Amino acid sequence: NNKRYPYFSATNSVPTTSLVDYQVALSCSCMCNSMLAAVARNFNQYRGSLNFLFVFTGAAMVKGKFLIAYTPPGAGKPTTRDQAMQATYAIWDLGLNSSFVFTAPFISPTHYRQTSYTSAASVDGWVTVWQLTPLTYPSGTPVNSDILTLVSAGDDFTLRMPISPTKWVPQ
Amino acid sequence: GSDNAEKGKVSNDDASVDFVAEPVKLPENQTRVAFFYDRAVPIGMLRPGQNIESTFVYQENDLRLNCLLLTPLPSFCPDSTSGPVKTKAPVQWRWVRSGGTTNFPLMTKQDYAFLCFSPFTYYKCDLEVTVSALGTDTVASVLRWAPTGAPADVTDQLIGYTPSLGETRNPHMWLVGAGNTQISFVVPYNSPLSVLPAAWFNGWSDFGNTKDFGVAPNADFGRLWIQGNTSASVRIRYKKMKVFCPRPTLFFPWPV
Amino acid sequence: GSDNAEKGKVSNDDASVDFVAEPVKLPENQTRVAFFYDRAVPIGMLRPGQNIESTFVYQENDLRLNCLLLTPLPSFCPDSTSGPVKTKAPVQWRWVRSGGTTNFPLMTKQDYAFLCFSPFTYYKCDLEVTVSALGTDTVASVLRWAPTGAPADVTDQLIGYTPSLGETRNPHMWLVGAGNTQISFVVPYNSPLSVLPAAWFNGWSDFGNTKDFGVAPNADFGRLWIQGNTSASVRIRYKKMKVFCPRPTLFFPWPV
Amino acid sequence: DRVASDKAGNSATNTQSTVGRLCGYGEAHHGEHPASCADTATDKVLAAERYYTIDLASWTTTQEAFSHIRIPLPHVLAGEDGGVFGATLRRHYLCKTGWRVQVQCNASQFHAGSLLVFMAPEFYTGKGTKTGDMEPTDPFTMDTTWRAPQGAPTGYRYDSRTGFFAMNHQNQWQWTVYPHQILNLRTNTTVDLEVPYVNIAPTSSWTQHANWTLVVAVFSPLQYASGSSSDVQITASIQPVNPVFNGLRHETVIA
Amino acid sequence: DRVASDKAGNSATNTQSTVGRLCGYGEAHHGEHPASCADTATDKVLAAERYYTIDLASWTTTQEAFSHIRIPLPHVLAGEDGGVFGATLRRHYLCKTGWRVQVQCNASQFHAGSLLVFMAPEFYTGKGTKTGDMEPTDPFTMDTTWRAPQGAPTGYRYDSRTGFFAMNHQNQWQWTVYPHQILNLRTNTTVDLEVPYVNIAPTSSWTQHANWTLVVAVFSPLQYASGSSSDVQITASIQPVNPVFNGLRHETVIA
Amino acid sequence: SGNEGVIINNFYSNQYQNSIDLSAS
Amino acid sequence: SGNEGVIINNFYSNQYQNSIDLSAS
Repeated sequence: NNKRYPYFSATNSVPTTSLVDYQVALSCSCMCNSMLAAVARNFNQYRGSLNFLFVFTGAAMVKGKFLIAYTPPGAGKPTTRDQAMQATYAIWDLGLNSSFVFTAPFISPTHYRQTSYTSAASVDGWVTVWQLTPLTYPSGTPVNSDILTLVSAGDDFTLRMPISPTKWVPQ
Repeated sequence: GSDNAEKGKVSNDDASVDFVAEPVKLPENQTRVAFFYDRAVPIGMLRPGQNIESTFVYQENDLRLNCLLLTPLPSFCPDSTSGPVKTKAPVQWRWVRSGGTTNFPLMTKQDYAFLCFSPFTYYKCDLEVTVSALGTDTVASVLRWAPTGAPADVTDQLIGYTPSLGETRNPHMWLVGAGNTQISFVVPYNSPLSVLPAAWFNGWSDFGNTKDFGVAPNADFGRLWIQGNTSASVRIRYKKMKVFCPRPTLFFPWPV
Repeated sequence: GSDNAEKGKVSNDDASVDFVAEPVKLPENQTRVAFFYDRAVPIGMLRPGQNIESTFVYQENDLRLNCLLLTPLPSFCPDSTSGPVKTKAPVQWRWVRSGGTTNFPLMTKQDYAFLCFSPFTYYKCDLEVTVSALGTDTVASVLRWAPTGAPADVTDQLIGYTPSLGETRNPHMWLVGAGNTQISFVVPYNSPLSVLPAAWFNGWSDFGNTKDFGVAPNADFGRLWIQGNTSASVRIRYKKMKVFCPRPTLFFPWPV
Repeated sequence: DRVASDKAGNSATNTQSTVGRLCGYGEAHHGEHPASCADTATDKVLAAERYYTIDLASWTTTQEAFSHIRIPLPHVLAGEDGGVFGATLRRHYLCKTGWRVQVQCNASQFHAGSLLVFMAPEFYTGKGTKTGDMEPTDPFTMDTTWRAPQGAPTGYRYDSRTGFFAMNHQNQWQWTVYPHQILNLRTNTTVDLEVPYVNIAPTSSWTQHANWTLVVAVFSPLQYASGSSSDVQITASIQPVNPVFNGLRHETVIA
Repeated sequence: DRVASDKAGNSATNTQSTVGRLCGYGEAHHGEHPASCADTATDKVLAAERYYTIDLASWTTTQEAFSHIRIPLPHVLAGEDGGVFGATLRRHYLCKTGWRVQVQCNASQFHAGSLLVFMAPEFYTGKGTKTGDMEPTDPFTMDTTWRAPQGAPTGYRYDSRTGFFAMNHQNQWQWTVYPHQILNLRTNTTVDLEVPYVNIAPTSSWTQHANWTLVVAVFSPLQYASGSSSDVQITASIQPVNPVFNGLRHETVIA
Repeated sequence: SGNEGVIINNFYSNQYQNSIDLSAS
Repeated sequence: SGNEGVIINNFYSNQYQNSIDLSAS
């Protein structure tokens, strides 16, 4: 019904397609409202790592594994875990520790990248999240777990050339 | 890689952590509070209600005033159940408002940039003001300034055929003649307060707590009054700016 | 005298080599890339589509625009099977083109000098821009600049009776009054690219490789938007220029 | 200390319930060039030295003690899933490498069962008897369905007769003698193994020999009360340790 | 000293009439990793660092002064003929490399003619105007037939009109300003060239840019008396100098 | 620190050019 | 090196007057 959540859901299954997919691109919309993007839109170019933070809020009794990946351009965006697995990736295992910090590496032809979708090369690759193994659990446990999804600038990261965004009006 | 958001924070990584890679960082300064806000931006404009030879009087016209409030925040003739009281000096408003039916222009004056992007709770600085002529006629104009909280002294001409606004010990400016068209200057952080609210002041402005909630008193840089034959665009500039206690920025509309 | 061109090169002689003569060389510096390109040259002109008191809008008129692209290379409202789309900002073109039937003037804007003589594949530098008034009336004008790739923010007037172009944190200029007629300034090499293509970019501009072949992205120094009562001639100047990988210059017609 | 991560090029495995990394024959592939080849070897290809993570199987209550699946090497990574490694492998006569593997499989504290995950040299990977030639079928392909144990593990003859036994016999009662680890639902969701390079020769004509095999076998049957998550997969992250290539040529069409 | 050999991995060129190796911009690709990429690069792949020897063209008496053929890079070696190099290239977003080339062409002491063999950065390789889009055709493909010179080298417009000139203009009268050598039938049967890495950026999105071009052009027309061997080919040995790859991913389907 | 890049940047005394910073305690 | 011949040639600080040259590596 197209309304937003601070997270995404997973369950006792391995969805043939990806669970969520963020497009590494400050201009990009799922970030529309993050501090990162809010600051970035006031600057013309960027450089460095983006850090994607995931927090598992399902029940303690729940387990499972995810496959988070970053795919650079050139061969088109991945359509299967198998393909994604060929690019930059990391496996996220549920357990005692609740969260996971995933870094989308800054891999690029140019020392800098434009912060905005001003005309059209549209993107700098994608971040895709997949189930490696199903969320598994016992009877008496909520079958659908929610994973909080946050984003932020990584350590390497910088912005430059202060500018004005296309003016807007909150809804 | 692996961590725990619960504790209020997390490892702030770069590629080299989880992978056979490395830090690609380059030196860079342009992202600094001070440098960034240290550029000029329009907040409104001034339109003279009267000659350079007469007694000044508050005057509105198609949302234009012969006087303006020096603050980034939204301002206008004081609002009333029955409509904004236009026979008076502008004051700080608690929201932005369309001049009319369509969104623009705005009835209110303010630093739209600063509003759409003020990632902080409190700020302070000195204010550099620029007043630029919108017209092409040989100019004859007088400008009066005053610090937050000072008497408007919007009284009668003492000396006939001369500008009442010029009749003060306060800092005033006199501009006249072909080619002489812009006024520029800088004023000090002049508020009784230690720091200013970037957006909201979660309290009442009166001891009786009945009035103007959300607006801190004397939370501005004073004001401008104009008189003479020329209208002007008014811009402000944050000098040696400082900010405190980070907070959320203005919401941005999610794509349909 | 005797040699062998095959190997990729040959003895670079002076009279004294083959004959009872000698080197007549004198000191001389004026032939240096930097010094040489370090002089002003017109690339186009700006014509205001609207007042200093209104909302700016892309506007063309007899090949004249209220906005222009800062690049030596040819530019104009984007071309289309059905004709250049004039309701839009100029972009880089892949060839020069007559305004009409006879060769001149040109529909496109550019540094004709630099095109007829750019003995190199790549270049870089800072750009010094000069905007000179073509008319004699007391001027009232506003100029907005922005770095390559930045949002045009060609939105509506926020404050009535004032220039929309002036409503930005970006570097803007305000010129008004008798005798006040020219704008001069310098901008930094602001491109995401390490160096710029002096002529051609042997690749596609989109990942899908379907569009704009020969034109490198963000291969420019940003742009200018104008508003107000005055048209102006626009010239550029190569500051601290540097060139790389030598290549052939524009062909010259052999005498009939 | 049951929480661990392993990186390889642009890839990284991660686990919160590890029981350590069992290193077979107490040693690893060092990437030495083969004394049997005159040509300077192609080696150290970052793009080829990472974890290729793939699907192994679906574990169900139906599978019984010693049911198993066999994964042949390098073969299983010789095609598409092998990315740059498979691509380089396909263009060389000879390859010599070790393997580093992580087998993944999670359930819950209310589930019961256990797996034997191990690696064996020269282990039979043949699927069936090819009608006509008196030879096996698909030796070099990974099992796509669980394999039933032999009550009497006497192997497989191709002469269509029975009696005595075949050299491809594999006696499961002793499978724990191979380098291995046990994946026990109540203890851990992963196992970590590693093996050196072994073989009848200094380097390998891979095109025609699956010298190593990754085997996953069931020990105690999967069990769970009704309501408990019934869907349980087994995946794996496989990595070539210091692959070394020789005898460059036009490409072997695995395809 | 006109007799020379050059080895590269399992490949080796050889010539008995060389006139030396012209090294463009007086320097070579050192294989440095790009400061613009965070990921550790894949490099030094012996299997990929050799001479790929292929066919260029058939030179005939018909071809005239300045007729030529354009060979784009890396593109021409991005597919099958590129062996391991092309295979690795296809799986990476970015590539940064130099080129070392030997162009071959022999005739006899009784034959006349000469070629201009050279390398240029950002040189137009477009074949024709694509009917409909107002763009070029097959930019990244090597010329399969000699290209006629332009009497007035003003380039190629796509708007279907004529007048003035296009940015893809290339004035042959000055082609010798590019790093080059001359192949003169009476002097030598080979030319040896080498170029560094140059480009608008620290490394390249190769998939969409042919930053370097190898051009073979005729200077003085081929000539021979009747009876003299009439069949004359031009081949070439192309080698990637210190290729460096970044941004590993699923494979770009050049195919 | 801010957006000021002029050498001869004094003319007007410091204390006039800017609000005077002083610490209460 | 370029077409500039003025002695008092500073006024605006260097870093403001020109793009800052910096080497990636």
